[PDB]
Amino acid sequence: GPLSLSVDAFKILEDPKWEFPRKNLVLGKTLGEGEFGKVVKATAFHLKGRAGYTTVAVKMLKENASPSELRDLLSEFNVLKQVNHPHVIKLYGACSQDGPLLLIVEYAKYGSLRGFLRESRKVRALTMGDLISFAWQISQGMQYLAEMKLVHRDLAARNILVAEGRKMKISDFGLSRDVYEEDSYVKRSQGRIPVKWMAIESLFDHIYTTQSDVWSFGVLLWEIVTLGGNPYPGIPPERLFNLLKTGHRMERPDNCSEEMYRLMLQCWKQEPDKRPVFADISKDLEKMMVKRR
Amino acid sequence: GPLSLSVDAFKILEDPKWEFPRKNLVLGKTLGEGEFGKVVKATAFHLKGRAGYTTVAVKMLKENASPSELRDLLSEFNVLKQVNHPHVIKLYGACSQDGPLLLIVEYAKYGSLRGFLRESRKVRALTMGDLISFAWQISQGMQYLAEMKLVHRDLAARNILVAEGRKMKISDFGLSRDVYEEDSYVKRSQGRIPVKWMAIESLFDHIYTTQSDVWSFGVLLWEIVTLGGNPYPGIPPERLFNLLKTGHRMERPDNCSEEMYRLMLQCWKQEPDKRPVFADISKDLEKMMVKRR
Ligand SMILES: Nc1ncnc2c1ncn2[C@@H]1O[C@H](CO)[C@@H](O)[C@H]1O
Ligand SMILES: Nc1ncnc2c1ncn2[C@@H]1O[C@H](CO)[C@@H](O)[C@H]1O
Repeated sequence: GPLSLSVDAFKILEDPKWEFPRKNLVLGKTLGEGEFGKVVKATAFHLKGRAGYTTVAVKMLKENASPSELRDLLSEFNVLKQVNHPHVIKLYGACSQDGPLLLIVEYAKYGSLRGFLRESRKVRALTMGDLISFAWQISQGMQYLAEMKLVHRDLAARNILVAEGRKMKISDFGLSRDVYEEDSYVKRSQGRIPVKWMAIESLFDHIYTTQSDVWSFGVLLWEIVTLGGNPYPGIPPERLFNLLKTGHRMERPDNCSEEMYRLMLQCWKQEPDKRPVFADISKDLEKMMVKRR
Repeated sequence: GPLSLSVDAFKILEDPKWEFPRKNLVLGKTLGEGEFGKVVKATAFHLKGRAGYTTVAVKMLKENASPSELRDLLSEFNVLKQVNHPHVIKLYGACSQDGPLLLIVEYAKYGSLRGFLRESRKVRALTMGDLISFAWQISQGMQYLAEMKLVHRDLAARNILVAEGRKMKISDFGLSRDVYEEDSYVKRSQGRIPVKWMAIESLFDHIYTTQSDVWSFGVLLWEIVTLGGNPYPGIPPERLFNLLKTGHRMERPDNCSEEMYRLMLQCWKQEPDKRPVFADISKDLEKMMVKRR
């Protein structure tokens, strides 16, 4: 089927640009379980011309992996090899021969944005300026992907990494799709994306575009302002069908300006063409930044 | 889409036979995460005519549930309401109004078969007679499902429960499908079943029938004889495409008779029509049982 064709090609085709000697990689502790497997911390000897050891993260499958998870790991490789942006996590290499498939990616010293924020306090002291900075960085990375006609489909604070210098890195591309041809991606079966982050047309009609990524960015903006809060708090996920279709949205959270909340609401308009594009969002966030000084 | 139609019907249609008052249910500790959500231990007051409290298990979604997981919870309800067999876990009720969707099911005091076996020793002392008994009980439950034209699709020791009296209960029906019409179920997208338990035609061609459940039962038979061992040990899941197609199978494990291993191999024939049916499997297991006395 499609996956056996992909697996075989991946193993057969050995892009020297990407293949890395397993004997030069040492795996350490588990950093998490992501969308399709586990991520561990690792170190890589003489990676990409760099002398000595480089600390990296490695994405791999678990023993009980399903075909869906394997597909997602290959999808993530296929996308990450094509993109390069200061706010998108970097692919360094892969191991595809003589052992389990491993992706070698940039290590983000602070982990996920949601973890980073939940460990902080609003005044780790983070100001509203810091939060707006985080959001803007993410919007920049998404402008780039959107220009590349890539839809991420799972934008959420758990899928943003926080690197050296508190720099945002969009990550977890296993579910991301190319929409160059048709400007949308449609999935006939049910999504494997949490209900509370999907745009209304994704949830009901299974349609994904850069405008549904904008809806998810609105939910991410709410996670940022609440320092890692849980969206639609106390609302069971299955109630989101009725809640969204009858025009309800999350309320303005505590320490959130009127301007920032209006931006979330515009991201959550029912009609996708009425939502901002990422270029608009970055502009809104820049303006809030300079107004605050 | 299909899921919003299902959700709405489930909430709207209130089969009095199944609906249970939330105020009569008390939830306790988490027993696990299953295929689509979490299972907790609970107690239910005046359940199904029974005086007083009854200990039960409750299946529910997590806050981050995807549409796939919600679909699977509804699928499980739809199937469990139709089946009744001493080796299939029982549905007692559901809560579908004024709060999160909850399925109320029979509590199995010993948990999963895989956990039960890994806590045991071969001589908890379990004899080969006990192990064969477990396998037979499971085969009986699968004969019944197969006669009902239901394919389970995720038969594995983690999805068998061990009740009072060490009685097997097949469980986790979220992925199970009706094949009354066509005698197969085909899934166009990738499966969410661990690669190491799927039949070769399920893995490559996405075809599921009662004969692919027979293949998975062979892997379950291997888990039983190894007291909870991990299938294809040390073999990455993505290598199973090449391994199975070139005709390789698991080796005979340590404390396993020649007859029992031949039964596993017959379950794993490449051609589904050459595998035994569950009625044959039960007969093989009964004969091994009486031969041992
Ligand atoms: N590249 C990475 N660098 C650091 N931690 C990571 C990386 N990718 C994933 N993680 C961690 O693994 C978890 C699962 O995605 C994340 O929440 C984060 O904690
Ligand atoms: N009906 C049940 N009774 C008892 N434990 C259960 C039940 N369903 C699931 N579990 C537990 O939850 C885990 C997840 O399925 C199982 O491994 C088992 O430990």
